[PDB]
Amino acid sequence: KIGKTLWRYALLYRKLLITAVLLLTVAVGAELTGPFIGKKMIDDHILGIEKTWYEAAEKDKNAVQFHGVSYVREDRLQEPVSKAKEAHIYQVGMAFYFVDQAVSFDGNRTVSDGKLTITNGDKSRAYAAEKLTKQELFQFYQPEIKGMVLLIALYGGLLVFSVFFQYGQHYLLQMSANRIIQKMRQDVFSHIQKMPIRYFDNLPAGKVVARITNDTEAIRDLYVTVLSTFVTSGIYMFGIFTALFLLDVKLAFVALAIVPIIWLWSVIYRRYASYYNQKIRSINSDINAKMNESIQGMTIIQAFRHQKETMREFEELNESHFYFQNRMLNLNSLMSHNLVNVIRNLAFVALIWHFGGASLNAAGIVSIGVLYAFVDYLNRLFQPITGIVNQFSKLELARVSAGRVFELLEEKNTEEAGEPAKERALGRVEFRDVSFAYQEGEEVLKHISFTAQKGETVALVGHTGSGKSSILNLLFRFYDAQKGDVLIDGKSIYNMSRQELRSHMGIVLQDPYLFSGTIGSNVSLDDERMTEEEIKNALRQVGAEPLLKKLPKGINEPVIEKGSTLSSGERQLISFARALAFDPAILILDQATAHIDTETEAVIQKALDVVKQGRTTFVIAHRLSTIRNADQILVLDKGEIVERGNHEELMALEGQYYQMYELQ
Amino acid sequence: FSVLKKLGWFFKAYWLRYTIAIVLLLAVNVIEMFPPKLLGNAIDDMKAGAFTAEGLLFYIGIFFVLTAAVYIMSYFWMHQLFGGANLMEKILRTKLMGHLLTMSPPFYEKNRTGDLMARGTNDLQAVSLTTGFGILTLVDSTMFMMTIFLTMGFLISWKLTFAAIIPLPVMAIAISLYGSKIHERFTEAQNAFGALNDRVLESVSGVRVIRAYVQETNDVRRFNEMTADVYQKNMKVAFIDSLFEPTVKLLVGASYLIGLGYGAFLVFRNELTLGELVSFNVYLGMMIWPMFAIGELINVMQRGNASLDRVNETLSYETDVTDPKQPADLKEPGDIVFSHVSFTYPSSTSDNLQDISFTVRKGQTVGIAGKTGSGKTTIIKQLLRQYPPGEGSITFSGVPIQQIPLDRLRGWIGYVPQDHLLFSRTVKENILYGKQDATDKEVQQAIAEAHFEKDLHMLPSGLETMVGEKGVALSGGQKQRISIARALMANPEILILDQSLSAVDAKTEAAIIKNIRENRKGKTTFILTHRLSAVEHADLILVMDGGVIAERGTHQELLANNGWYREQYERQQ
Ligand SMILES: CCOc1ccc(-c2nc3ccc(-c4nc5ccc(N6CCN(C)CC6)cc5[nH]4)cc3[nH]2)cc1
Ligand SMILES: CCOc1ccc(-c2nc3ccc(-c4nc5ccc(N6CCN(C)CC6)cc5[nH]4)cc3[nH]2)cc1
Ligand SMILES: Nc1ncnc2c1ncn2[C@@H]1O[C@H](COP(=O)(O)OP(=O)(O)OP(=O)(O)O)[C@@H](O)[C@H]1O
Ligand SMILES: Nc1ncnc2c1ncn2[C@@H]1O[C@H](COP(=O)(O)OP(=O)(O)OP(=O)(O)O)[C@@H](O)[C@H]1O
Repeated sequence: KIGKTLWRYALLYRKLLITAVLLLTVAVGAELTGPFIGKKMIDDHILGIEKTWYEAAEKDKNAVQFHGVSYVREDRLQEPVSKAKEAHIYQVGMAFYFVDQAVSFDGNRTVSDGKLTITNGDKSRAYAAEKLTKQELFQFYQPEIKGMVLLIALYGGLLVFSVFFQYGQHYLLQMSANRIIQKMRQDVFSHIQKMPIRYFDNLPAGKVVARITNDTEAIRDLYVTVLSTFVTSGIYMFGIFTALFLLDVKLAFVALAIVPIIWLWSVIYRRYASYYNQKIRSINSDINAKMNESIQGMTIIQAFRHQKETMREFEELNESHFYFQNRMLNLNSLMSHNLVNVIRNLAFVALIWHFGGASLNAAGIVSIGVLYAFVDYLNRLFQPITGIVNQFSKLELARVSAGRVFELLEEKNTEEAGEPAKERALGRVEFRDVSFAYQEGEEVLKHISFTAQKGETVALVGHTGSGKSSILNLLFRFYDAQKGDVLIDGKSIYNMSRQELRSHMGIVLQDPYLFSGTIGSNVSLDDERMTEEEIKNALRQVGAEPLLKKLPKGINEPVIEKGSTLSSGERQLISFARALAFDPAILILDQATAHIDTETEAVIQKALDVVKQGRTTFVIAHRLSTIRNADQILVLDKGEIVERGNHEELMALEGQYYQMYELQ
Repeated sequence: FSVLKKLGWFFKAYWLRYTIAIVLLLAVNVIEMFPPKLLGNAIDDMKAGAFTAEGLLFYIGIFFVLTAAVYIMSYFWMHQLFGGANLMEKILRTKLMGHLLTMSPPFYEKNRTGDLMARGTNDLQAVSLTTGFGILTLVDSTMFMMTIFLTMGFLISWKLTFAAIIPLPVMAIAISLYGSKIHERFTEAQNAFGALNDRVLESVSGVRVIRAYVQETNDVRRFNEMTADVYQKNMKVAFIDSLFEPTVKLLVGASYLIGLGYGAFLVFRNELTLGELVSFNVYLGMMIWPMFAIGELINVMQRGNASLDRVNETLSYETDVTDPKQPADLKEPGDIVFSHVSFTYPSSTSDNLQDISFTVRKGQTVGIAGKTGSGKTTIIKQLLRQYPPGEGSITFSGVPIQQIPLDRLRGWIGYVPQDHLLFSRTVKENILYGKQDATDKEVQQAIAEAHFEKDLHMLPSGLETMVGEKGVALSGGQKQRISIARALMANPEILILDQSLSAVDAKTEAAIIKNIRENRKGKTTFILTHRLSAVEHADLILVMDGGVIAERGTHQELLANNGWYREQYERQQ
């Protein structure tokens, strides 16, 4: 399946992924420690005054002076005196009131007539208290300052370690993704090179290139999604809930309600947004298609005045686009960020309710630090929810692209083999009962059989032009082992390796594709062995076909366009040059139908007079000069054989030569 | 900010939507300041002894009310703004298409199809992004940021506020810097990926050559491996992308830590409470998004200004030279005078001048012969009034060509171009393209006159069969016949055929020409074929060479004097 193969490629480079996850985990732990440090700083130091105090002799440094009386805190005690003037510093509104006497029990504190009255339910009890001045409160807050430049230092110290590891994990997840995609692109291209011509002849080049390049970018986005959005946030959320359960289990089990919420919202968003975004993408493609059809066919519209109806169709598509886009806007409004803000405010509600209930009875004294920690953690929790949800909605297109690639990778009937080039063939080609049905139903070749001689085999002609011709170029090597047999020098074509067949053949297409790079690179194709020999053959090329342009005075001219950058004739010159460079042992030239028959073709004719010096130069003799200058001629009757003879065809069937003279 | 001055027509037309949206947006940006301060007040009340369940119910109810208000108002401003954005995209698609429809070949000769189709996709999306998300980031960067700042200052503390906010502008400028560098390196890697795509397309298209000369597992594998190692230099992008999150985390964590520490020092000095400190950490979480939004607004408005300039360069900076300002004419009896007319396209500075002197009358079939590239199509292109008018004059039965109503004029001409282009529709709809009224029996007679109907009922799955966009059962002659049938279904006063007959041999096409000339019954017809068979039946024939009339007259005078006519008549057969 799709996910199985993605896991297969990801288990490769497992060291980088495991390193990334570990660095991530450390960074997450470090980053999430900070709010727990804030909890410590709140509940211990800033709320330590709320904790009980004792009176002891001023021997320890922890003890703090209060109007000449030294009071030491319970948590900070060394057990010198128990129940020795127990004291409470309760808070009445914005005024911390000192209660020297041992407070019996907490409650709703109120200050009346310079006396503190504490009420708990029905019962109430009063004590004497004195309002503290700013200085006194600060002095009592002094036995914490010393311990607050460790908590702060820890927060600072665990925030500059997390940062480096966070950089590390993001880089490693990236590196792992791009390396996996590198391996995937290399594997796909190697499998392309093994695959047959039939796959290319079915669909255009665009689908192939999309599978190699564009779909692999989609898979890169998938891997970065899964790793940086799902896995990262998953580990983050796990650590967050770990901390929340270490803080308050009862409230954390409320906070876990967000996970079913995310499940529900991401499921609904998928279910609807897949439909809406599919329709938007389809309609946008339809709109761009309408614009391209219009611009290409504007003159025809103007001629017949179809512009009003065309604009009506365009506005129909555009208004449907606007409808679906507005519906998706409604969904995203109700269910992307506004919902996050809702969840955030409701979380604050749950906090206020729970901690208010704590502020009732006597469980709300040390808990406000937990409130701060929850408030800090939940913002970290609700941030990536939108990213998770949107990427979950977007995963389906990436799974589609990945499946389209793994269809290509999992294809069978590959042409894998070696390339023996041990000896040069003589070129005694022959055929016996050769019948090849490319369309399985339709027979394209009907028992063709002819014996080419040892060189000077120039016998090829289409069925009066544009009939059953070019497929014979495909007959030898691209399609094989259907029926009949074909031999070269007394040995079978099918038994030999296909690269061994191609090791000595050389073909000029009807549309020679000029490769990128230099003209020397376009000819030699950057062959490693043929570096200096490319220049040695370039001497022969300039001697035979001189550089009339000669823009850089060498072979450094970069090829700019795919074909006919300089002239249509130069394309053929480069093609014949590439043919003569590799091997003149066997070669099949183009049909030259597309060419205009300018004077430059005469130079190509001279190149033919060079190129026919080689061994067994097949030529689809469409041109009159190619017909007359042929050593032998073989016109085919729809894959069958009319006859053989340069003059015998002229004698018997005068209409063929006359028709080719009329056409050419 | 400049682009918002340019789109004043859009905001003036839709002032109500944007006014309502900005009102709700400022209202909810004010209302978001209340939940954290209420939480802080609740903490301070809990710490205080006066806490009661009535306070709990009050804070809970107020939170629910503010929550629902923020959700509802959020939905409505999102709907209004982003509906305005999608609506601007609709309007600009409509404007661009209405411009392209009312624009002649010259504009396409200058501006390639790729650029115009790019304007319809990227530039409109950028402009719509500015009217939507751009306005939003302008609001959230200025008003939300300053509201957060002023609330943190007044309602909590000014010392804390100015201490804690010091790293956030550093975050803002760092985000702008990293965003710029990511854009540069992503452009570089995208260029590398484009190179990879070009090389793979070259290998795929030239796969026969890569197989023929044995470079299957030798050279193209090395090229794809090396270029994939170059596309692996998106690690240079990752080095900058991976500083985006940790820089933010570092600065924000420092801001939280400043807030915590200084708040814990101010609570010691009795300048703050715990709840105000907690509310500060909440507002610090609110404040992060604006500091991103500043950089995103800069990028968005710059890209939108560029896109709007690019759109208006076509829309506002182009106008067709075609203005029937005062039509006072009626359907003319084919006495069309070209006594002198001369012009060029912009492809030369009046050097390769086409320079013609001719006249025709109703029923005068005007065959036009010549070699390739020799002006034959150019004269009818001038008759079609696609380009601005040449020197001299073309006159229709007394009135010049320029004064004729353009719609009526272009409706007189039933024109079959050399490129039989189909619209990727059904054959019936392609034929009714000419006569866009409701279908009747005339379409069957019209396609029967084309002579392709005998093949159309059987071979291409009947009439209702998709053709175009690679269609089904394609053929150039069949497309030519469908084009001729389209022209016939238009029922033109003036028929023009440019090389449509050349696809099929002269044996059927000559009979088709004869049947057309029989059916028209004296309507004007122009024939432009490289062959001379159809031309032979023309009552008037002319031969052009180099954009100049070599000879003109009947077929007999050409066969006597013009050697090119007899020689080409003999060469084809
Ligand atoms: C053709 C159009 O196409 C669109 C293009 C972009 C977006 C779009 N992409 C976005 C990414 C993030 C945000 C966004 N992220 C936010 C984080 C916090 C906040 N708050 C909450 C609420 N208040 C009001 C402001 C601060 C708002 C936020 N808004 C909005 C976005 N809007 C929508 C439509
Ligand atoms: C520890 C403290 O807690 C944290 C709080 C917030 C973040 C945080 N880190 C972020 C990194 C990036 C973004 C963010 N990335 C964006 C990418 C694109 C865009 N827009 C949306 C769409 N439009 C069209 C283009 C620009 C906004 C974006 N906003 C938000 C971020 N929020 C990190 C820690
Ligand atoms: N992808 C394909 N699958 C099956 N058959 C194909 C395919 N491509 C071409 N052919 C065969 O090609 C035959 C004839 O046309 P071909 O493509 O050989 O060019 P042609 O018309 O002979 O022109 P040329 O003069 O250039 O050779 C058809 O019978 C057709 O079946
Ligand atoms: N739309 C155009 N824009 C620019 N130049 C043009 C345009 N149409 C024609 N030309 C110029 O005129 C040449 C072709 O002229 P024209 O089409 O009159 O020749 P033709 O022999 O009538 O062609 P055909 O008879 O095959 O249609 C072009 O190669 C070019 O130089």
